[PDB]
Amino acid sequence: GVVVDSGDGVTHICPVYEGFSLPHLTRRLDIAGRDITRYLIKLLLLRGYAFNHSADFETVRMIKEKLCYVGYNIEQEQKLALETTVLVESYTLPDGRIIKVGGERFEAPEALFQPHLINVEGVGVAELLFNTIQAADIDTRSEFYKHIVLSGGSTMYPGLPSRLERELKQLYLERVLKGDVEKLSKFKIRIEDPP
Amino acid sequence: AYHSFLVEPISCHAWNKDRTQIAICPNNHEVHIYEKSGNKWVQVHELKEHNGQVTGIDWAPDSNRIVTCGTDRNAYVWTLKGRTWKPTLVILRINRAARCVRWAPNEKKFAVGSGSRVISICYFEQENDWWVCKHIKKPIRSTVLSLDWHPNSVLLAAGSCDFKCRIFSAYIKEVEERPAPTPWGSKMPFGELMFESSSSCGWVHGVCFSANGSRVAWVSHDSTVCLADADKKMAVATLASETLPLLAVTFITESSLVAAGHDCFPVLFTYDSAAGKLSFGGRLDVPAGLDSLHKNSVSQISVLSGGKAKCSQFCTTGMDGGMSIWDVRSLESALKDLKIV
Amino acid sequence: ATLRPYLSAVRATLQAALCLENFSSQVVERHNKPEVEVRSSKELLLQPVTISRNEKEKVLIEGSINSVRVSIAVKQADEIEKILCHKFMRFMMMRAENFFILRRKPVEGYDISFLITNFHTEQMYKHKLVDFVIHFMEEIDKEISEMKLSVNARARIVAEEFLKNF
Amino acid sequence: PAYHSSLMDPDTKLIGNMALLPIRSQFKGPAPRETKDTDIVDEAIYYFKANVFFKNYEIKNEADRTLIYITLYISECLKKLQKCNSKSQGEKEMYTLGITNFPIPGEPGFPLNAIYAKPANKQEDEVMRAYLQQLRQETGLRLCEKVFDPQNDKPSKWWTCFVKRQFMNKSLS
Amino acid sequence: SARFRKVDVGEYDENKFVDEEDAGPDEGEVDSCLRQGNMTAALQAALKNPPINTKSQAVKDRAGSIVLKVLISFKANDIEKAVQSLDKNGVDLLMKYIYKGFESPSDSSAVLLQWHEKALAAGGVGSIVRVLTARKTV
Amino acid sequence: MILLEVNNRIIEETLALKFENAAAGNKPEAVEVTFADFDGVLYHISNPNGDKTKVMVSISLKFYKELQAHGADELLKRVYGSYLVNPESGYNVSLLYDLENLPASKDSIVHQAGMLKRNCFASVFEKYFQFQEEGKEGENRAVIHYRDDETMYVESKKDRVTVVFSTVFKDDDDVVIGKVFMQEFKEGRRASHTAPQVLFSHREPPTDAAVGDNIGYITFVLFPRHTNASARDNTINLIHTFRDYLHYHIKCSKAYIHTRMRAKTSDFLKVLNRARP
Amino acid sequence: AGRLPACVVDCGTGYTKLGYAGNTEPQFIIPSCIAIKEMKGVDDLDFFIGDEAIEKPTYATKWPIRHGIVEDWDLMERFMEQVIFKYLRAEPEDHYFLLTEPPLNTPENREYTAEIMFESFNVPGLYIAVQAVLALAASWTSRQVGERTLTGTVIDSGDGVTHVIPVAEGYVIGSCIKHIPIAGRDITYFIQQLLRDREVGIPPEQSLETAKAVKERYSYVCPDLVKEFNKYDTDGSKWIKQYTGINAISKKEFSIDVGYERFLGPEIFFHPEFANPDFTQPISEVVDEVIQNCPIDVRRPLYKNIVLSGGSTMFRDFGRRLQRDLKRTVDARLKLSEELSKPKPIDVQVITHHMQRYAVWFGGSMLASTPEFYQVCHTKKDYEEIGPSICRHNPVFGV
Ligand SMILES: COc1ccc(N2C(=O)CS[C@H]2c2cccc(Br)c2)c(OC)c1
Repeated sequence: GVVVDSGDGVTHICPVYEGFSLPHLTRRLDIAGRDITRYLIKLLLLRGYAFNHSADFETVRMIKEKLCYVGYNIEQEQKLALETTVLVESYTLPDGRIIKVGGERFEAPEALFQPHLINVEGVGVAELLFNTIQAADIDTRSEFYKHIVLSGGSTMYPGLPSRLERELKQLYLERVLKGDVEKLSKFKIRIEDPP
Repeated sequence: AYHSFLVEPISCHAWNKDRTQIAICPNNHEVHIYEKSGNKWVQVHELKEHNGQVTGIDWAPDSNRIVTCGTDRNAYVWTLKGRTWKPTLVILRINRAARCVRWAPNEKKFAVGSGSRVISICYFEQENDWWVCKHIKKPIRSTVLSLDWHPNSVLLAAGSCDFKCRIFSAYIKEVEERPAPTPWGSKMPFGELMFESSSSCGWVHGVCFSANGSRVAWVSHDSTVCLADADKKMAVATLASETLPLLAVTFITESSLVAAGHDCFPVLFTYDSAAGKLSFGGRLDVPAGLDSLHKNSVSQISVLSGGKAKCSQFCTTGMDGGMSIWDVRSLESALKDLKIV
Repeated sequence: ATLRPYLSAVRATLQAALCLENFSSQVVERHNKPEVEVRSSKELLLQPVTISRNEKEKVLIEGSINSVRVSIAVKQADEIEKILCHKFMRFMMMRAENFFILRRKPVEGYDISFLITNFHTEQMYKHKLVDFVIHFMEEIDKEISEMKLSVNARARIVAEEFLKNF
Repeated sequence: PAYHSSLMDPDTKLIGNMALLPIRSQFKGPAPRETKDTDIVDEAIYYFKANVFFKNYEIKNEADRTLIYITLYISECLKKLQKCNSKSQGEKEMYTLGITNFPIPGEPGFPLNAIYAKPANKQEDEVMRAYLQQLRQETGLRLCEKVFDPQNDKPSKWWTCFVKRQFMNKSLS
Repeated sequence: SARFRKVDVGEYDENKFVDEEDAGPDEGEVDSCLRQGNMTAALQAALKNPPINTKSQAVKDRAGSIVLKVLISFKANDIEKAVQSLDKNGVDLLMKYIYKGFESPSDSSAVLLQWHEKALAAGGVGSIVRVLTARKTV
Repeated sequence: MILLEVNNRIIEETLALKFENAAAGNKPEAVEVTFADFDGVLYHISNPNGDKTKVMVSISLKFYKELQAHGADELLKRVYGSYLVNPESGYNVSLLYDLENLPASKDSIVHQAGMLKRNCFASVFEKYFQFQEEGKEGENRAVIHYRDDETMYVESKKDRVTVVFSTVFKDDDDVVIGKVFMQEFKEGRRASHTAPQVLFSHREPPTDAAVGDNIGYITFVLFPRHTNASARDNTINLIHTFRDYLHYHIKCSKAYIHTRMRAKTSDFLKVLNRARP
Repeated sequence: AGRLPACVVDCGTGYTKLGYAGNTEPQFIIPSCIAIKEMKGVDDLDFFIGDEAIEKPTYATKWPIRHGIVEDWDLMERFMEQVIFKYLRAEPEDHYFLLTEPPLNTPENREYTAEIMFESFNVPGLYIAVQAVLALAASWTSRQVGERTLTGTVIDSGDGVTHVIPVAEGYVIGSCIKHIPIAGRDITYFIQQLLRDREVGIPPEQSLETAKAVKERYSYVCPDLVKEFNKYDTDGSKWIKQYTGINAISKKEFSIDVGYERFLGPEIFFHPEFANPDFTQPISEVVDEVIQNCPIDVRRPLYKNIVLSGGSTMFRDFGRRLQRDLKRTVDARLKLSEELSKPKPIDVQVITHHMQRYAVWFGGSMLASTPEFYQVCHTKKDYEEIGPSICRHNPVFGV
């Protein structure tokens, strides 16, 4: 299976066959922990809160860690942020001031799925996994897709697994099924979330 | 007899054998165990391990083990190691939130309805020294709200968001012996679908098995109460309520049902097996801004003493943070016209 | 005239529709969301209903396992009420974060919309929330008339104070 | 910060914890004999108008204890001297006010007991009672050839004003 | 690349929900009892055989108006009487219809607010709850 | 403040502070001030050549030409005499004040300097008032484009003089409120009959005076009792501040409604928050 | 930039400074108050602001701009009607506006401000500047800096309270702001008190005034207290000034000698314990502290650019005193890092410039004159499509 390990350092999609790993297939993504904390900062600014990059990082890490999550259907996560107040949660800063967080809860992690949002070139963890697996002997495929294990502090975002399973189910229906809907029902992807 | 443990809802509760302690989830990610000292309640335990909101608790009387299901998709079995409780992770193999749990009468296994649209059945294998589970999947097309084992630790009632009340078989041969015939049927292989209500309305908030297990009743969101008699060809009797939906139900005798819910007060229904016809027995909570004991919706009701056969004391809890305790006899003396069974 | 029968009918329905509970998502690992909003699980959504007073006034109630969405169509006979109602509704929506059962934008075809979730019915006597929405339908029409008189009351004082200095 | 004394010598005798600082004077007392122009009593009078305004004063030397004593006393003279009518008259008021025995360390009434050490026996109690009155006398008169305007019968209102202010909010009274 | 997302893979997810879908009162007997000063009969007339299953809107819309027409043709001090000559099944259906007539405001939405009031005393708040829960309405 | 002041505070307070310093005998301060006034007016106050003892106050009106063609220059000289001088490069009119040669009672030169802007308009009204007071009819009408997109049309007749503004309410909203105010004006003769009859017209003028969703034609009608010399000055002080008065009040309403909506919503936030336990 | 200039409003604790941009000083400077009658008819309009409102007979005098308790929008809105249609006589629909806001002003307020400016007044443009920053820009004028920047420690001291504020590249390191319970009001009371214990015959009412007048006419910051008292007690003629006022009652003239208080007043800034039991920390320490609770990497660029701002920074030699004090603290520190080993000397520099009294309004005047201002400024259209939300962020510009 493939260990999609991502922490405060960097993202890695390292495949593993029967024995050990196959380095020729393991890839990297330039979007880890620190990279999502910042995009949050730069996101809380456009909202009315100016935190000092080199002095509030630690305080914004916790904010992310505490209220950040992976949206599933971004088009629907937007109507919730714009059309209603259900995503808005309060958060007390160390000095006592009480701020708010909303859309920027799911937007900050969305970088993993759209690197450009933080001006970085790639295709984003999901569209990266799909490629790392098609780049393997078709007869070693079924295994991988059936076995994708998430590890690393940056993989615990609420809804992360359900997104991948949707991203992949998307990349498949198009780039491996050429858009034939009547056969997606056969695509089985098991992304486990080992505690 | 009301007592408030808090103003936030009580998620679920589960008393021990003696009824000397009560375990509750204070809308929290944990379970609080209260013991009684005199006429004062006193928290004695804090079960912390879940990483999500606890959705169900069940206490195994004789073995004295607690089982809890969270939204973190996990389930833990709590064992009292002398002074404090240690949990043990039980992998239910699901991808959504656990929604409710129940230990089987034999305490050899527990069920776990869930969002993955599948019930889970777990048992311990002293061979490898850990729990394991098999899933009852079809024909479950939605989230599973409530569960209630049959006295024989094999049949299982289930109410789900797809509008159906169903009886299954959780027959796990690896821990119990072949099941004996039941009016529900003689064919009882694992996951077998014995019964299924025929309604397309209301979600099934709660399901209950009779004392002798040949009668099952459930409450739907269409403000109806239902009872299916296994000794009448599984013929189902239905009562169209005139108030808000009930979320909980239990038998207090073989022909008596007590259900609480969004009207915040417990009521009584009586099944007349003769005509296979349910009927409204009246309100049992009789006299913020409410004239009911509980202030918010009552969401769980259990039998405290006298089993479902001849219940003497039952208890209810709701979203108002309050836990009540009723006396079936006292209520009969307060209402002349209260005709139980 | 036709006001009490209208509100009393909307009060009933607001009572029927406001029975809900916490519900994790079937669709997303560890997400909780107003099902009447996202709408990705039809079985969890109740039938939408409408209470109408005349051809212009009406309420829209859309229930769900864990949330209700109420949309009111306020009264407006002339153009001054129309802009008054409009500036007023937008005034509140802009402050929706403090008026937590209020929805930032209306629902196509309605002047204002509430979004009551289980976390609300959990933290507040739901029989009151049903009062407050009826108390709102009552107070927003009274306020729109005060404003309408306020404007005229001053439109005249302002014309006489000028026209009299010649 | 507040003004500290600089008379601390690598070998200055000590009465209790207070520095037994040399002074030039003709009153009797254990006070040594000064050879230099100014003494701790001058230094105290020079810094008074400043120090008096301070609530907090750090004791750095056994020397500051004295400076603090003299200062507190100075405000005592301005209390008295505030109501009189001549350099000749005050020259006498500062005689009595200087002979009277104000509460010393260890005694109830002498503020700052947490800073000053009580005499460790009857001898010290007599020495320290002497080396204090001696200072109340010298610092006593010296305050006159200052407070009073060259035009007698005039207590310079440029000292009269600090009568209502207490150093470190403490008072020998 | 941001093209593969334009498609909703959830549509075809085999683990989704779908109802088990698959015929209207007889005008004659309705208009017949109506035009005969027998409104309490007309009501029972319409309320018979609701198109609860007709997958068509044109059809369900037909019975809607027949009932809609029977309710509007009622006197003030006349509704209640005929509301009480209906079993819970009846009331529950009426209340279903009353919320249909609420979608065609027609100079009628004030008379319905009268019906609703009566049917509410008889059917209770539960008859409204069942209108919101029905997965097969008119 | 219901009516808008006519005197321009920065002009008066800037001069007054310079004269005051001149009288007291202090060494003169350098002064450079840019600022404006309603209807696209721009002002400048400076020391020509860097002569800190001389203070100029020039005004700029894009529509000066139109005014000039009606008596502006003439009237401006009668009023400011020797204080008037050659207009600064950028402005149409300039007043100069020697800090060494100030009158006895400065209070009236300061008062008239603040009336600068108003004085350039006084011309065109005083003109047509005369025509009427003589019977000289048929005279064409003045057409001042006081705003990029607004015009005032003055013109006399036998027994009445008519001023006609053609203003524009930006926000589609303001048009609505506006009509309320104008309705009261067209009925003002019920509280003061010896007052200017007023008329109104929506989107279309009563040439090619633009027609638009956001355009209106207020038409005052002055009578002798207002156009004569006994009145004249007062009538001009009002009539020329009108257009700005109307918008001033249409905005003051909106701000009032806000204070309402504030307290009303604070009410709602109370009932609401009392459903909590 | 069009033919008209942008309006610049700087609402402070006790004084609202306003005027048009480009000018080097505010056309008006008034008390941040408004008086009303305490509404049917047009009573909302029946009010007054600034000076014309300090003692209005049948009127109530408010002060809606306070570092202490909740803000009044009904009032703030009116106070702006006159700031616009009476003082600046500016057609709002034709000028862009530059308003200021205190540090930590919540994003919600901005939306309110903007709800007013755009919906009530219809300004076609708006930009919300942050005081502490403009004051930094205002210091570029200083001939002590020929190198711009928006990174520094702004020590603002008005009449109400003093704020030591750090700024890294145009952004207020909010989490490091420190307040000091010492400002004009305190220096006054203190001087007032020092006079009661010495002078005689000062009209109990005009008591405060004589003080406020002494403070503004003879007060200054000295290098040393013993040496100052010395000077005064020696060459008494050279220093003791004289004041004479007019008894508002017996319309008689009263005279007094202005003495010690001249230097003793501003001294409470460096020895707060002199007149405030609770506080005691010398303004120089507070500033040391604030830069220490700041990103190590940006401390030096904060020590070399301490920008004074506010009327109470004016006392002759305020900066010379602040800077010597700060340097002694900071240097003594690094001296022990050697007595425990020798670092690299820290460059402490306090900046004084001609525009300090109204630094904030100056910087906002200059910046609203540049073309770059009309760009990083939210417009009408932007508001009628994205709404209030936009005014939550205001792009820093200048550097
Ligand atoms: C205490 O009352 C006030 C409340 C808010 C503010 N402001 C803001 O919140 C945004 S900028 C400033 C302000 C300044 C002038 C007018 C208006 Br409206 C608003 C304000 O100016 C500091 C004062």
